[PDB]
This record gives sequence, C-alpha cells and structure tokens, in this order.
Amino acid sequence: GWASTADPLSNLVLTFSTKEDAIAFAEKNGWSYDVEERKVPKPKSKSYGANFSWNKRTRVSTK
Amino acid sequence: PFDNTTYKNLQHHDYSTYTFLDLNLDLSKFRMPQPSSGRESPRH
Repeated sequence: GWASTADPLSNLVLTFSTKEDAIAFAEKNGWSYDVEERKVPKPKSKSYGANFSWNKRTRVSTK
Repeated sequence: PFDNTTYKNLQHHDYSTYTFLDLNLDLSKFRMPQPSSGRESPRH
C-alpha cells in the first residue's frame, strides 16, 4: 500500500536568488515555465492608543 | 468647648447596606449633564 510513482522530477525543487536567474535557467533547459509574482505584506498603521479611543469604533471590549 | 477626649465619627454605626446608593441617588439631582462621544456605544 505504499505510494508508487513513475515521475523522476517529482522531488526536484531548485532554489534561485532572483527571478531572472530562475527564468534563465528554465529557458536554458528547454522547460516551458510560468512565473508568479512575489506577494509582500503591505505596511499597516499600528497604534496601541487606538484601543482606548474616545469616540471611534476601534475600542477593545476587553484586554 | 475644646474636647478631644471623644470620638466624633459615630455616624457610621447606623449605616445600612444601601446608604451609599441612596446617597448617590439623592446626589444625582445636583450633578451637571455628561459629555457625549456622539454614539450610543463603541459597538454601535
């Protein structure tokens, strides 16, 4: 009942420092490739004093 | 007459359970209107 496969490229994971190096490596080896852009978290506005606002909805009910 | 041989804080021997609350309720007439934040509650 083990998991059998016939794909030699099943565990092939390659690491590249930048996107263009990976693109050039894929294009050099004749592999049709797709590229997904890097998703970064946008900066937030953090305030500890917003938990105790006088008239805003951002008051905390407890702590 | 200057007397310092007696304890003048004897009124608290006759206080009941609700004395603070009725004192607040009677004081409620003298107090001024409270400021408003513009909404009923922060969850509103």
